Amino acid sequence: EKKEKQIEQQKKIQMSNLMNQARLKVLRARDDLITDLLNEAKQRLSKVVKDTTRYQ
Amino acid sequence: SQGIQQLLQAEKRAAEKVSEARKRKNRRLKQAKEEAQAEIEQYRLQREKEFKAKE
Repeated sequence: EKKEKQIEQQKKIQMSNLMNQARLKVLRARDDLITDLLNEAKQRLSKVVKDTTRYQ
Repeated sequence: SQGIQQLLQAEKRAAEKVSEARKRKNRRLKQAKEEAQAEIEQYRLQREKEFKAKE
């Protein structure tokens, strides 16, 4: 029963770590998306630098 | 009389048989702790197979 509790605890650790990796994937994706707004804002600013009237 | 002699010999054999039976059955009662191991090891093996199936 102690050995069985240890294996059930290892199963529960694996389930917990799998859910943790899922949450960390979801969060990494949110950051990647906001980072692509930052990248696109850099691109938009680079286009604005070619508008010599507004850029002046 | 030969009748009481023969009767006392049968009565003596009877007393010996029950006294020897007591000693035999007392020795058999001591074996219970040694014979118990055959079931104890089967319970270990049953829990071990169940544990492997849970893994």
